[PDB]
Amino acid sequence: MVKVGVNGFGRIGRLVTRAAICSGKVEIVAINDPFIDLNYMVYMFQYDSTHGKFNGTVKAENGKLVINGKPITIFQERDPTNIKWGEAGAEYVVESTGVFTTMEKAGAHLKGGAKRVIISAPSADAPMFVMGVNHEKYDNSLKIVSNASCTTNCLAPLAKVIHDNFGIVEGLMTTVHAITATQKTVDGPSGKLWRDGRGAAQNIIPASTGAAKAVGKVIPELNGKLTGMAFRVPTPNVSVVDLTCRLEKPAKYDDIKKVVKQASEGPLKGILGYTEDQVVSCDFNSNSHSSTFDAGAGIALNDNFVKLISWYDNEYGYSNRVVDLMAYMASKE
Amino acid sequence: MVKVGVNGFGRIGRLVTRAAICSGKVEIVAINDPFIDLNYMVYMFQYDSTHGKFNGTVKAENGKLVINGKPITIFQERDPTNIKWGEAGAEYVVESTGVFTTMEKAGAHLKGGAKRVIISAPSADAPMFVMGVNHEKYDNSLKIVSNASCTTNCLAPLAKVIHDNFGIVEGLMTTVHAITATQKTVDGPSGKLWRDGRGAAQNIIPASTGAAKAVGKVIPELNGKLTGMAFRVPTPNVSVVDLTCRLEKPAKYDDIKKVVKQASEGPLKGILGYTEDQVVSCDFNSNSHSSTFDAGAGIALNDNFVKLISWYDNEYGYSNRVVDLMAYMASKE
Amino acid sequence: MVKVGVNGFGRIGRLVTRAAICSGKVEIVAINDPFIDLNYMVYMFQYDSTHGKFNGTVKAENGKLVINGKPITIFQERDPTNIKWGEAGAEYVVESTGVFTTMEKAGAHLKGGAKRVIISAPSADAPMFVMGVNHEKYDNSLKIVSNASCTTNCLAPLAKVIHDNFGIVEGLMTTVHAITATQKTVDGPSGKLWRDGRGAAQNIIPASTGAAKAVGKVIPELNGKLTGMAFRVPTPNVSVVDLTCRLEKPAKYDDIKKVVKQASEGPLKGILGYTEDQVVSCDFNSNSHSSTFDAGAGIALNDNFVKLISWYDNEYGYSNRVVDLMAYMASKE
Amino acid sequence: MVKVGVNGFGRIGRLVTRAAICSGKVEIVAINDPFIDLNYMVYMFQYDSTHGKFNGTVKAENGKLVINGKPITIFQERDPTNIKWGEAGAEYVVESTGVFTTMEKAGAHLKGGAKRVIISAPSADAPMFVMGVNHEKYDNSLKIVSNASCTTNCLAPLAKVIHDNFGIVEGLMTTVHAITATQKTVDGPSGKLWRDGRGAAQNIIPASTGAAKAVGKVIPELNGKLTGMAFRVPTPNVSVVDLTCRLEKPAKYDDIKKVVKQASEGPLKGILGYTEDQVVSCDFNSNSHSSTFDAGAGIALNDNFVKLISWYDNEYGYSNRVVDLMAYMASKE
Ligand SMILES: NC(=O)c1ccc[n+]([C@@H]2O[C@H](COP(=O)([O-])OP(=O)(O)OC[C@H]3O[C@@H](n4cnc5c(N)ncnc54)[C@H](O)[C@@H]3O)[C@@H](O)[C@H]2O)c1
Ligand SMILES: NC(=O)c1ccc[n+]([C@@H]2O[C@H](COP(=O)([O-])OP(=O)(O)OC[C@H]3O[C@@H](n4cnc5c(N)ncnc54)[C@H](O)[C@@H]3O)[C@@H](O)[C@H]2O)c1
Ligand SMILES: NC(=O)c1ccc[n+]([C@@H]2O[C@H](COP(=O)([O-])OP(=O)(O)OC[C@H]3O[C@@H](n4cnc5c(N)ncnc54)[C@H](O)[C@@H]3O)[C@@H](O)[C@H]2O)c1
Ligand SMILES: NC(=O)c1ccc[n+]([C@@H]2O[C@H](COP(=O)([O-])OP(=O)(O)OC[C@H]3O[C@@H](n4cnc5c(N)ncnc54)[C@H](O)[C@@H]3O)[C@@H](O)[C@H]2O)c1
Repeated sequence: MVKVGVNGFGRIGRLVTRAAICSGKVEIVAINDPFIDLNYMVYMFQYDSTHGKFNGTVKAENGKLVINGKPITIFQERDPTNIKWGEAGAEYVVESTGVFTTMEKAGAHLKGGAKRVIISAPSADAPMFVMGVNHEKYDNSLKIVSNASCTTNCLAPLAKVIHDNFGIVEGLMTTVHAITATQKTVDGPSGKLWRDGRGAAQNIIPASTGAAKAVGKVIPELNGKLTGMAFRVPTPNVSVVDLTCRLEKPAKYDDIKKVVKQASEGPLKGILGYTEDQVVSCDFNSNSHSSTFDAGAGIALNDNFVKLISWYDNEYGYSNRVVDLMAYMASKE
Repeated sequence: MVKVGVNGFGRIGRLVTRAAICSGKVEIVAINDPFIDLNYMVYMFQYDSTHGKFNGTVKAENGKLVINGKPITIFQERDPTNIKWGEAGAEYVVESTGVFTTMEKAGAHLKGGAKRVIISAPSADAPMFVMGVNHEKYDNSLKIVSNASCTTNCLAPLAKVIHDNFGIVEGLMTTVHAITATQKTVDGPSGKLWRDGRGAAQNIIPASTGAAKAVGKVIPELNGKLTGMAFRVPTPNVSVVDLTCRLEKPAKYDDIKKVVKQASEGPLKGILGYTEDQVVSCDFNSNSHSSTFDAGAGIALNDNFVKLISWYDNEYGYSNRVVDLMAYMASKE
Repeated sequence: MVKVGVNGFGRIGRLVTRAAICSGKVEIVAINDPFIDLNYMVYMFQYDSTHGKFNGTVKAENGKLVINGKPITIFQERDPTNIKWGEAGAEYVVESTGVFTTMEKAGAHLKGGAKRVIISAPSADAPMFVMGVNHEKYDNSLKIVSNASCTTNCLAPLAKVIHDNFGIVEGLMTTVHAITATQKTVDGPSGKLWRDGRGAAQNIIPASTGAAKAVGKVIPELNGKLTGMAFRVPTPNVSVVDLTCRLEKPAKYDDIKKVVKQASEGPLKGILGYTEDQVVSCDFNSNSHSSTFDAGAGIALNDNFVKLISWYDNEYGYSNRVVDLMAYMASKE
Repeated sequence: MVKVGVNGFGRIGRLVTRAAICSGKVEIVAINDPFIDLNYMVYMFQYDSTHGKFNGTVKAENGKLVINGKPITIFQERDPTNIKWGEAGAEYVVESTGVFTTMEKAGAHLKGGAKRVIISAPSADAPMFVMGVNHEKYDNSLKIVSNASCTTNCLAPLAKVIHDNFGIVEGLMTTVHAITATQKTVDGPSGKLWRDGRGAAQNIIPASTGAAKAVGKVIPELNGKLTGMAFRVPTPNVSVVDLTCRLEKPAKYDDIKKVVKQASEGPLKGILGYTEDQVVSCDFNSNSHSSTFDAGAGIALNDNFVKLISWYDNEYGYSNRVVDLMAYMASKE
């Protein structure tokens, strides 16, 4: 059971902890967040507006955060170099602050005795992995890796299946995406991204994303064949992917449904989901899949030009794939 | 100006009333709504959560709705065949109830001596017109007419410019659409449309729309080449079109911007807009355009495959177009 | 194990069904709702935007809704006298349609062979009971009863503790309350409650409520000493009571906290809760208490004039009280 | 017109600017905000999610922000001691950052040449003024003043009228308050105000407020007779006070209505409003009154115990009062 420290006890940091506890695939032994002290951590982890009260016990005791009788070391460092992950026993580190996405910044945890670091975001230079799509290309020389973005984890498993069976000539993706922490309650300053500063609950907000091009990194055959953009809308969680693509081989929509469902029951089970029910976004709150294909929502213009819809819990789905990737990395040591 | 009766004093009926008064192109003289009495019509027309309090006077005076000194006859009839449009002097009738959208049902208004009917919705069998696209196909023999859907009025002006300049081989459309009256505040019964019954402000809700199909009706050359679907999101008003289309002729994104903005400054002024600002949805509330191209939000994959974004105030833009079509129909008499 | 039919498979009817199964205190055998056919009930019972996917199996089998392997008879009657509650073995009927709240109208269920009716709302003439306050005044001569309102089940337990210990001279209550099914997604017609027609997700909407007055009926010593009003605010669920009362005997706040906490762990356990944590409304979603005293949110002016705050899940708290009352009435036959 | 410099170009800062231009009572000549450069200021002033687009011109030219052709000097300083207000002609400074609310901190603008400072918020030690209530107590020796909070500006005009006619023995106040910039879009860190950290659009959030107590500063006869608390709710703007008070002299609700209405038509014109319509909060967006009595929402228990209800646009009503106070101060020089 690989021991894990979390840097950044935010949405992703706390839900990784819930998924680590829930699945037992990894063990959280240390947490670091300079803006959330140990008593505050008890509160932030126990109560959750989106995913509900934690089902379990959580207390502060002898300076450690004790969750289900298991004590966790709490640090309060702003500079990742000064965290002593080694003496806390943390071998792997989840880099879920949002501000250390480069190998040089993420490498700071290796000074502290961490063995490897998993950035919970896309990186400019760290190798990116998507469970079920290219994770087997991880090898032990990579001490710093990225689990990509939540959108790419929705789009790449779907894209994998469509391209393997039919061939994607080209594709454009829109993601209608839930609100996140970088947004603003009311019109306010947002530096380089003026749209993101506008009132979160008031607006549909266009945003730029590299998540679709990133699919070309996890699936090299799709390099230069996909891009896309995003709309942020006033919901607290759960997001949807809309992939308009042009297929090489003609495929009836029922054929797309059969290979996607088949893949959801086989090698991609737990990653790629399939449904034909009249779902809406709240039906995926706390759903641990990366991607759930929505058979009824999509629509074909003809056998070579289709629009495919897939849901994802950007918070809890992505957190479960951070856990899965660390479990798999542990298994290749 | 032609004298108009309004059947259904809902979102569209009251905003069509506002658009007439504001523009002065047509004159409301009569209104029918069996679920809203005269005093309640003073309240619902005066106050508006989305567009604000009406700027002007509105009162109940001796059985008439008096707006800025002008009296409007009020009817309370469930069956359109019993509305006495002639007596009130109403020559055209805007059918905006949502429940009389076929030729046979909307024709009931001619028994009451109205001369023409304009259905504020798509119709299965009435001729469909869109200002700036095919409205010069209207002729005086058509007594029952559809102004199509808000989404069709957004997409068809943009498609027209693109198809005229580069050729649309095929296109798939998504509209992120604000909430409407057919939705529910909490999970509740929704007849044949299960997703529509789910809590409106809690969910992204996939939905069908034939708006993209209906462009093939106002632009016959694109018949069979466009379809799409919708996402209902939790905002009060303003919607956005997301069109992914294949072009015949290679088009750089700068060339698309230029022909669209050229269209907006010329023959499609007031109908198709153009902006390069970092807009969000609220910036189009109470905007009277049919469609506003967002130059920074869209994205090209290559010279023949692009995604184009266009905003539309689904309430007030559409209502202005109903007015415009009636003024145009009037000028043809 | 009393057998129960549900009239009205809405918010309350489906959470009463859920609470019945989850608690085991009563057995649902019959459900009637002319607007939800059998396949639609599978869908509406299984997916819930507010409370999540039902944790168990639900399917349609041989004309029966089969929940956790137990089949339930489905009726589709609009007139209650045509429901054959007797043949389906329903002994008690939960009247949760919102449109049969008086004794003459709710008595229609006795024609079909039901032996008692529990109206899931206030009633003009049927006797009202609140669990933990006055439920022991129920006796076997009463075949039509009302379980009052959600707000009354929150207010009455707190008001009982405060009054039994310090005497309430007079009190005024505001409840800040979540969206309910009678509200509209956008400004639309609302019969005689005009403010209720305005866009639910955009507005704070003042509203009348007889809940505070009704406490005088379940606590007769408080007759004519309490009234109040409501604000409907854009949340899907969970409401809060804000009670401002004059006391007879001087009471410092910490003494009010002490006796309320003591009540919450004694005879009002499971009905009246108590907390000192920094809670907000989502921390009570799917909470089964009638009323949770919020220690840190209240405030006193002096020892005789205080502002008391209590949270309640207006959907799930109330539905459990319906189930609890029917188990109590069954035990007394 | 006194020349005014604005420190903090946020909700209040920008809307004070709008109000100043719309009313012509003071002139804006300088703005300081180190987190919004010139070109971004053009965008943030031009577009407003809550209040609509600026009706007028705004552009950047020669390093100045030019609004309706008049040039405004732009500083980018984090320490108010370094702002050269005097050189830019700014004689009064609106301190609207939220981080310099004491006299020792707000006095920092005096070293730059400003003559007086108006803190846009409550202050621990600066004299507070509420227009229409105690503004005549201002005199020219006062160089650092406070315009109190939005809520105090709503409560004090009403309290004044009620107290001058009937005598307030004691009162308790709840404000149902819209979201502000200090809150979070999702559950995040919030110092020692833990509840303020929870998802703003997801929750009813109880919060402390000094507003009712502050009424005792602007109306000394009521010192120590008022307190209360707050509920933050998911609306972008407009708030409501709920004052529960005991009266000394008996007052039937009609008498309360009558004196509030005559105050709103006389001395408190433009500050205290009166309405009997079925209003909801959106009906007060961009309303410039401090406080609008809602006659139909309130309720009396008896002739000495009553609950009074008053709306306020916390953004624009407060902003207009900052302009009114500065104009009144300028008339006194
Ligand atoms: N849907 C999502 O929320 C989502 C999904 C996928 C990926 N991500 C990404 O994961 C990362 C975390 O995202 P999040 O949503 O949890 O944001 P968040 O704001 O909720 O959490 C960020 C945390 O970083 C903490 N932190 C710890 N050390 C810090 C330090 N030295 N400096 C600054 N902050 C420090 C902060 O206190 C804060 O709690 C981001 O890169 C994000 O883009 C987010
Ligand atoms: N809201 C939009 O964005 C939009 C845009 C374009 C087109 N439309 C279409 O316009 C039509 C009306 O839409 P809406 O949003 O205004 O719905 P709405 O519910 O707001 O208005 C419907 C009105 O019709 C009244 N009504 C019901 N039955 C009636 C009857 N027999 N006779 C007369 N009046 C009756 C209702 O009381 C109500 O006031 C629909 O077909 C809609 O699809 C809507
Ligand atoms: N939602 C709450 O928080 C809450 C709390 C306490 C009490 N109540 C009361 O419970 C009752 C139901 O409330 P709700 O929120 O579930 O409303 P709802 O609209 O969600 O459900 C009402 C159900 O009744 C069905 N129905 C309508 N007419 C019917 C008829 N003749 N016969 C059988 N079924 C019919 C409807 O299809 C609908 O499903 C109301 O009186 C309400 O005041 C509601
Ligand atoms: N928002 C309301 O409803 C309301 C109403 C009445 C009073 N107030 C009070 O007015 C003040 C402004 O609050 P707000 O939320 O509307 O504004 P805000 O949070 O939207 O912006 C405040 C501005 O201060 C800027 N700023 C300028 N100089 C600064 C400096 N040295 N350091 C830090 N920031 C600087 C920041 O960029 C920011 O834009 C607060 O004290 C508030 O309590 C607010």
